[PDB]
Amino acid sequence: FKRIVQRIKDFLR
Repeated sequence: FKRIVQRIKDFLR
């Protein structure tokens, strides 16, 4: 969940 969530933060930021 931390790995997939990492990509999201990279998407917005």
